[PDB]
Amino acid sequence: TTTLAFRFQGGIIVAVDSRATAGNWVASQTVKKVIEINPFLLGTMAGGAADCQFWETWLGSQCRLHELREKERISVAAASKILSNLVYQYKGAGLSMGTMICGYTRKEGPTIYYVDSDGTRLKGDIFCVGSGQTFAYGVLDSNYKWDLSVEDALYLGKRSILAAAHRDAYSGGSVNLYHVTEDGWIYHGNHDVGELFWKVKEEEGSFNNVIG
Amino acid sequence: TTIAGLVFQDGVILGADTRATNDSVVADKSCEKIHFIAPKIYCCGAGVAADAEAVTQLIGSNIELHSLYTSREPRVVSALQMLKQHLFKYQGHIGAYLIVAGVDPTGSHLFSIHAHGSTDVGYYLSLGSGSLAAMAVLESHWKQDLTKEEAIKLASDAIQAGIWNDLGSGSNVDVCVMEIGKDAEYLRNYLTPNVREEKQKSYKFPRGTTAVLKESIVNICDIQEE
Amino acid sequence: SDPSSINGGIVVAMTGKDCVAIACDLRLGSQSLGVSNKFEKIFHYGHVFLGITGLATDVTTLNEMFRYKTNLYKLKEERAIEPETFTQLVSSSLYERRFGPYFVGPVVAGINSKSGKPFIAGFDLIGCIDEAKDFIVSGTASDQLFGMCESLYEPNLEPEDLFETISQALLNAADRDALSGWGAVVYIIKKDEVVKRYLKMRQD
Amino acid sequence: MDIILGIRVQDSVILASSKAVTRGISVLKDSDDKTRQLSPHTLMSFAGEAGDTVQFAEYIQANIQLYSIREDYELSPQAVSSFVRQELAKSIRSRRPYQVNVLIGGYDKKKNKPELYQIDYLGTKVELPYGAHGYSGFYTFSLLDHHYRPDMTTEEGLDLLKLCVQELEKRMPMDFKGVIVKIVDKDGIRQVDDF
Amino acid sequence: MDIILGIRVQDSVILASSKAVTRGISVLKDSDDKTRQLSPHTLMSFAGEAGDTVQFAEYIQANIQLYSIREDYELSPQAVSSFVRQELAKSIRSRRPYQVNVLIGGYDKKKNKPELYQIDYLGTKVELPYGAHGYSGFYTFSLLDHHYRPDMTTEEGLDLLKLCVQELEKRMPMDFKGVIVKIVDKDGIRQVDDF
Amino acid sequence: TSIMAVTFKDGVILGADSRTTTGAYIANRVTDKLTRVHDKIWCCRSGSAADTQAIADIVQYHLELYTSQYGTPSTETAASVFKELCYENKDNLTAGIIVAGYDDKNKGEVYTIPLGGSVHKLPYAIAGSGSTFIYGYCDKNFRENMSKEETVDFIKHSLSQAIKWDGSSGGVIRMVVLTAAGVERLIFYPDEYEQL
Amino acid sequence: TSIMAVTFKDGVILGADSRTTTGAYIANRVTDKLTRVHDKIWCCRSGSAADTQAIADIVQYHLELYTSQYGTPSTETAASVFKELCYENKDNLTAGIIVAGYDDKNKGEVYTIPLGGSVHKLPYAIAGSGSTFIYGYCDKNFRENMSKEETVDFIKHSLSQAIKWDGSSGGVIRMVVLTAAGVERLIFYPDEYEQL
Amino acid sequence: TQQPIVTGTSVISMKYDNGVIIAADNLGSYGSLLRFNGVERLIPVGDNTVVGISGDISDMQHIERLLKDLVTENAYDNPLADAEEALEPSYIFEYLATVMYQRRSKMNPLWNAIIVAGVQSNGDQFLRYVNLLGVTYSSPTLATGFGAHMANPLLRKVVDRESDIPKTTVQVAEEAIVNAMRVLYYRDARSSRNFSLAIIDKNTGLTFKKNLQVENMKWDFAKDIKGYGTQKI
Amino acid sequence: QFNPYGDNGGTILGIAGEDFAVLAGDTRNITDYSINSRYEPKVFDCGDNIVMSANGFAADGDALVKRFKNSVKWYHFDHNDKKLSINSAARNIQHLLYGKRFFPYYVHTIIAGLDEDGKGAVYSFDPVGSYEREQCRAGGAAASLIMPFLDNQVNFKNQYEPGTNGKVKKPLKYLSVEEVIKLVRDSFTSATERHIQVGDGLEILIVTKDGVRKEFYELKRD
Ligand SMILES: *[C@@H](CS(C)(=O)=O)[C@H](Cc1ccc(CN)cc1)NC(=O)[C@@H](NC(=O)[C@H](CC(C)C)NC(=O)[C@@H](Cc1ccccc1)N=[N+]=[N-])[C@@H](C)O
Ligand SMILES: *[C@@H](CS(C)(=O)=O)[C@H](Cc1ccc(CN)cc1)NC(=O)[C@@H](NC(=O)[C@H](CC(C)C)NC(=O)[C@@H](Cc1ccccc1)N=[N+]=[N-])[C@@H](C)O
Ligand SMILES: [Mg+2]
Ligand SMILES: [Mg+2]
Ligand SMILES: [Mg+2]
Ligand SMILES: [Mg+2]
Repeated sequence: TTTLAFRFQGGIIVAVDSRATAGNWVASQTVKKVIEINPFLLGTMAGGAADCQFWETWLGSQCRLHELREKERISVAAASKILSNLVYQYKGAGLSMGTMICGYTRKEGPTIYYVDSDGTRLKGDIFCVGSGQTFAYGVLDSNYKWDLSVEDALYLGKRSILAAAHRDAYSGGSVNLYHVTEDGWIYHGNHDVGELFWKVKEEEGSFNNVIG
Repeated sequence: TTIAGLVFQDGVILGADTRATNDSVVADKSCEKIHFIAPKIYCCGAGVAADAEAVTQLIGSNIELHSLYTSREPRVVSALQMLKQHLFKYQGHIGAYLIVAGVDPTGSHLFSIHAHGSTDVGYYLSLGSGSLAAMAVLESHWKQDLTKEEAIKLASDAIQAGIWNDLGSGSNVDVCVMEIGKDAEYLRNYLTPNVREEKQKSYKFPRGTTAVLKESIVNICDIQEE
Repeated sequence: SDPSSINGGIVVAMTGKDCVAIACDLRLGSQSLGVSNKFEKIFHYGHVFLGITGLATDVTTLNEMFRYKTNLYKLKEERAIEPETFTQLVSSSLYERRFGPYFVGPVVAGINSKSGKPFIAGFDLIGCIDEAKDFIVSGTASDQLFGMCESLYEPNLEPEDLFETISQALLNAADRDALSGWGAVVYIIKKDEVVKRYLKMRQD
Repeated sequence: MDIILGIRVQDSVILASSKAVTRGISVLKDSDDKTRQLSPHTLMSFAGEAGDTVQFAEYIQANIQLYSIREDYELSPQAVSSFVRQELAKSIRSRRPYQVNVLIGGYDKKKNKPELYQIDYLGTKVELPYGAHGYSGFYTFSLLDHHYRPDMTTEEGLDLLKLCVQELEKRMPMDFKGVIVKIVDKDGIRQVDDF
Repeated sequence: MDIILGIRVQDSVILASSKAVTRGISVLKDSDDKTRQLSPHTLMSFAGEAGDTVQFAEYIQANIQLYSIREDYELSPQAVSSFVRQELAKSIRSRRPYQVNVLIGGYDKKKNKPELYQIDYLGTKVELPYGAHGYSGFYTFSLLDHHYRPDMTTEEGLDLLKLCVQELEKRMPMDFKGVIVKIVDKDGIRQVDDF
Repeated sequence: TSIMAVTFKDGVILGADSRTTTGAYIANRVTDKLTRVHDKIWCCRSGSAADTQAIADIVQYHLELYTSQYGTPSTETAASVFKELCYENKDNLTAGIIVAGYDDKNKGEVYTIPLGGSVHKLPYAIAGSGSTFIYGYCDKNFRENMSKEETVDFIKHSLSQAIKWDGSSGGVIRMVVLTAAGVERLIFYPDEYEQL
Repeated sequence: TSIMAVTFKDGVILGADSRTTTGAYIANRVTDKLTRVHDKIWCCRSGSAADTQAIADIVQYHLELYTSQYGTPSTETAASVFKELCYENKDNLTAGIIVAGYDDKNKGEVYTIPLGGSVHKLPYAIAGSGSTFIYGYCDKNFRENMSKEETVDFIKHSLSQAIKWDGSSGGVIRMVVLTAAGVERLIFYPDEYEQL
Repeated sequence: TQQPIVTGTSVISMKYDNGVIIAADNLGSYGSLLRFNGVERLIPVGDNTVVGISGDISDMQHIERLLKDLVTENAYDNPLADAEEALEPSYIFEYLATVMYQRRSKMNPLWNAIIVAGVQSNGDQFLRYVNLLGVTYSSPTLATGFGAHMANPLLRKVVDRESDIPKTTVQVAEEAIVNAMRVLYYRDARSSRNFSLAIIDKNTGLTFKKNLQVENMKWDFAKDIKGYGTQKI
Repeated sequence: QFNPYGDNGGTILGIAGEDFAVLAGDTRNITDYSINSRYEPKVFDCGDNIVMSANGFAADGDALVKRFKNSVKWYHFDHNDKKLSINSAARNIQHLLYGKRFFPYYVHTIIAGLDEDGKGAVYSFDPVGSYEREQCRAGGAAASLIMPFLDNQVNFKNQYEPGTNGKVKKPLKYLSVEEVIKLVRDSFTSATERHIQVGDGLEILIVTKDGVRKEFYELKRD
């Protein structure tokens, strides 16, 4: 599991891998680790598959109830805090979640909140979560600037997940990309690592450690 | 594993299934659990497979050297005594459970040996995870003065009981018949009740299906020479 | 903690018509961290091939040990060791470390130079021999390989067909194991020619 | 000991090794050299349990230096790494094993090639274009996967190494007090005094 | 959370708190403010177990802010610290205690005096001229014992605090990514943006 | 296991059940627990079968070598050799052995050697898991200088009760009679002893 | 502890030793383990003294309240109340109780309630640590429809052996006779029963 | 959570052409002590069902009372209690299976293995197993404890699959059960010679046989067995 | 200590076709090395053209299926006999499973049916209710043996067009019901050979627009 989200000039990039494991058994290569809470809100999933999927789906219901009651879109801060206050009630029971709540609102601008199952809630510009986080951080921190093109930022997020997919045994399958703007989130496709890796190797001239 | 031994009119017979396992997976569908010690002394093995194999081979080797030294046919009690003293020494850490049977100048014999070095004498015995299934059959049908034809039937039935009802046991039935005044006859794949059925499809691929990065010839010979 | 699944990797061997095939992945890791994508697990001593999965320090140590022993064998016997004899040598050498064993899953493959008979064998970490007509599997994705082999395999395959079968058995098994993959090698072995092929596979 | 990196470029091997020595609560030293010269063209960096690291390094150093005097000849990096691996592989089944991981960077004067070997405390040897031990690799391998080329110069190798150290200084929790960097090439071993 | 310091000088209280947030392997953030304003002249810094720290701080903040609206009056630092102590002392015999240590720095507008309270997760309260939680005090108290005077200016208090942070940056193993410093005086709370 | 040795006028009788269990499974229902270390020195074995067999085999070896050099050993001598093995290896053994033998000088003698490796010379002895249930019965019904037929009945009735209550005991009741006349083996089947 | 209840022609007799131990120390050498839950329904207690006293006190309360409403309870009813407490609180109790009583309709009845909280109606019952040593003796010597004098001798001889072999048992043998004639207490001292 | 104290061993059973047979010995063991020799572990419910129980005897006695109470409760306001609204084997089983699974789910199980044998209204054979975990299964032969390991192999030689049921008569089925009980007496250290057997037939109804004994026992070969290896005398 | 869980073995397999779906499972039920039953149905028709199996600990599996069947019944009562769609069934099963998050159902659950466009659908759940729609899924003891084979034969993984070097993948196709059943039968025959807990019989439930049909095949009984 490698998930990442970073803020830049043109909004937020969100990229995740698509692998789920039971120990060393690769259960799936086609898992969805991004939940579309609404047209302006995204949640990323790391840790327990069930815990994330259940509570982030529940979060979407709570975000919907907010906009029915208040006639207004829920803030990223408020949405992230509903989830963080929930997991905090369950603290010690053994929930396992590492998550990022990413969205745009007019009052906040583009915002990313890291939330996890031991109750931590952090606002920030860059986050990587999961067993492959360190690998993603390596690529991301080196080529990160505030003012990337949307095209370059989408590539960096994709490339950072690829880097982790390669090195981290528990990350892989495919890369799912999102871009969050003023107008909402936009899906930028599912990219199979088995085809992407070779494509990137040839075009970029990277991965010289590999027999190709 | 289902191994068994029983005596009949002028001999002793051993039986064994042919399944080797690693926890829940079947490693081998045709393995020989009836080990050779001497020409007319055989050993059914259960427990740790390497241990049962190693301990029978070692005692078989020492029995051969003893036989040469003494100019005599080896006795089953010698194999028994040597096996138990070895196993006792290691305090069960060699996890071999054995049924030893054979013919010698004293007569026909049938013993069992446990991993800690205890031995039993019996007219019919069974060991391994299928021992209870086998012993149920042996307790129902064994009698004194069995003919060879009845003995092979009963032994194979006892092993079959284990094959069908025990998950640890399976595949085929091996038998070894040791009769007085005759060559021991070893009957591997005596029964074959578990042949795999013909498959629905052939999964043979079109050639070039697999993507290949490099090819090279391996030099396996000594010295390419001038 | 479990030594046989720290480094990861797999070996599979198959028989065909007047040929054998042995294949392995190329990964070496420290649990989740991938370290090397060039760690070959198949070695050869004359015409006898040995694949070894398990703890990588023991894979290397045993290769060096069997090179040592087969070199001395050849000097004294004045001929290369045969697969049937080498199988017994592997078993002997593993069992002598019964109470402090090497954490490995060896696989012997080769053609007997005199009889021309294809031969494969597998072992547990303490030397119990599994001599198979059809195929042998080993490593962290052994369950996956058992499933692939048991359905894909048919007897008496020609060398170039057998290559496709063993390759597809390895590749699809490796892709369902976190600790295997990162490249693969397949040896096709005939009585007096051996072809080695590196496979293109997904690098995650 | 914490971070040890290695990178093999066109004509040299570069080893970077952290300076901090921490015993529990306090940082006792911030200028520790976690390396020994085994022969004029072979350098070994090391990290692991306190005491065992230096004891092992110096023991290897003495044996290689003894070989050099006896034969009036420098062992190849490959031969040294095989010797080191066997000592660790012997160690792991001892009463008390050496808990030491090493990188061996050497220039093979016969083949005119730099060579980098990574060996862990179990005796697990691998030849690599770039290597690390412990948690360092989790951050640095993804960078090196991206930026590495086999035909890089020594200056390009040092710039790529600065990028690795910056990433470690950003994302690792422990203050490892910077790195001592050493280059191994055809002319021998030298220390980059400003890094 | 790692290092939180406090120093009470002549006419103000200065709280310094580390910026790092580390979850195991990685440093997730390097700009974290480990403090909440409880009232206009009372600041509480905090450190302890993840989640519990902020949950507790914000819970105290809400209660003090509720008191302020109800009575149209600011509670004294002493009163706030006694409230906080009781909440922690109640907590320690709960099903799941708050693992949070705090410093409360406040300016008492009635007495015209700065006040620094140190309270640990058990509910152990002490008024001090200078205080710390966790391993910070092991390094910093000996300095403050040497250099502290009660009549120091705020600028002298900040220089003395730089000397504390430099010592921590030299001798502590963890990279705590520097400190956010805040001053509490008669005019309220302000952040020193360059430190 | 239920085992006993009883001295009487003409000599001594050893008695035992025939059940060997691995937990609740009966591994052998026709075990012979009465084992010969010398012509007229026998023993009853209880505890680990491996341990008691290993000991008995060593004692038989020692007494065979004793006989070659010094002539027939006393029952006391046999008990001493059993003791020496049991006591010196007490940390690695689970053996409870009753030694019984016939001299012409000393007549019938019984020695019991429990877990610790102590020796106790007694008129009769009982041991094994099933012995707990017959302490009362045996104490009330034992007399010194019984006849052969009385001693066979005493053992048969005793072990019948031990078998009845102990799950670890069962099968046939084997006995071995040791007198000047020689060595007699007796067997008694369930249909005989259960109806007592 | 050695306790037993034995039905006979005229009714039932309960018997017990008088020893209470804390480890190897004898805390009380003259304990009364025969306890009254109703006029002619008594019980013998074994296991935790606290637990068996607490249970017996509750049963006595229930049967007193039963008697006020519905008249004299049956022995079966008393056993059922004991069972209900023992079974429902099996996780927190260590109680092994024998219930014995005399009706005129049913005559002498004995119910045993072991650790689990099961009930077993029997002609006679034995329990406590010292009972293991007399299973053999009691099975061989018990007859149905014995006289009072025979049943007193049977209990006296039985508990004498239990006391002899069990360290946890000892002291005086107390007995309580339950017949149509009434309730008779008997006591037997060491100098009487040891020489049996 | 508890541990079983007084216990009952194997219950064995099988289907035959017109009904079902079930059997169980009369012993209540107290560990290795063969404490209670008169314990009935087959408990009939009406004239169409027999519930055979192994495991903890105090929990068995509780279940026995639940079934007795179930018959009472079914009779309440039920004019067809002895006809169309009588208790079926399937009803009795599903009740027990519900209880067993509920009790395990509160971490306080009834420490038993239960086989419900009977014949339904339409003449169909009913035979189903349930245990302390609430695990349930049906098969032409069923057995608990040691019976699973020793009786099933013997009974499966008579009825190996569903199609063998119509071919199996009551004499052949009872013979197989009685032989299996002898085998268990030879080999189970916590078994007894005395047992009860129940036949539930769709034509002849419920036949309950008490005080049966294992007979025709082979012990004679024991006399020739001497020592543990080398001993001749 | 009392252990509330057990392992009854078995293996199950769901495959989604173009206008159909299959859910297969072996009929063997085991504990440790004993066979409990050679024919104990594991795959159930739940109504509304949905088939379900919960493989693992059979008591938890039976409980879950029983609760879902009841959930279908109450969905009809509460929502005017509306057909429970396969996607709605799946979400309902997540909540059933997650309700016992801190005392889980020890089962791997698979359901099969048709989606609201008439296309074949398979859904698969972990023990605590994480789920995913899949084209292909094996669960239980021999899932590790069967899944790689299905990756290769159903989804055509690692298979390339011959002569294209290795740059055109074998194109994805829907399989016919006859082809799927051949792959199901060969998967279970293979799994029976190498896994001791798999055998006795194979029961396949096929779901089409016409309804739920059954097929049974013998497997090796050793
Ligand atoms: C990677 C997270 S990691 C290993 O920490 O880097 C992924 C992320 C992820 C996020 C969302 C989703 C949504 N479907 C999937 C994956 N997480 C995992 O792979 C976790 N895996 C699980 O939770 C798996 C999931 C199944 C589908 C393989 N399940 C289990 O690990 C256990 C659950 C279980 C619960 C009770 C009793 C027994 C088992 N089971 N199984 N089988 C991560 C934990 O690996
Ligand atoms: C049945 C034994 S049972 C199930 O206990 O009744 C068979 C008996 C047997 C005897 C001999 C031979 C061949 N000569 C085959 C079978 N035993 C087994 O199948 C054993 N299997 C093993 O021992 C396997 C064998 C390998 C070849 C699959 N080895 C292991 O399972 C373990 C062995 C091991 C044990 C202790 C320490 C290290 C290793 N290993 N691995 N890896 C029986 C164990 O199942
Ligand atoms: Mg990977
Ligand atoms: Mg892989
Ligand atoms: Mg008995
Ligand atoms: Mg099978």
